[PDB]
Amino acid sequence: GPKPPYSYIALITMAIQNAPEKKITLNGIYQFIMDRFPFYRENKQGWQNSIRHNLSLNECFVKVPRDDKKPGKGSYWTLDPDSYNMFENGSFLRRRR
DNA sequence: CAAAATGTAAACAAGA
DNA sequence: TCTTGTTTACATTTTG
Ligand SMILES: [Mg+2]
Repeated sequence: GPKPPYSYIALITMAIQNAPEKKITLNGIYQFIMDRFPFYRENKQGWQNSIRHNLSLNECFVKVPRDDKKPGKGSYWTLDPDSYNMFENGSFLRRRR
């Protein structure tokens, strides 16, 4: 199908906010996106590289260490408290300020 | 308009 | 070899 209107910053924010403890692994972001929007089930090589790119580049996505090496691999990704509500509505179509 | 934000691709590295 | 994470580069879009 066609690509949804949501940006990569918006997609990552959805996954973090959806997590019960508001922290999510990189693979959990993949599964959240693909489960929510079937378009990203195809051609995983491209948009996942963009996902990683946005996690490191943007200050809003801060990586924090993990408890033990049991749940998956890598570290948890969380939202910088300043940019938690960086989107206006909760429809995630554009940022505020 | 200029600058910032964003999308996309890719070189690169540490580690299991 | 694969996964994760960082970084530079460039074109297009959005914002101020
Ligand atoms: Mg970051």
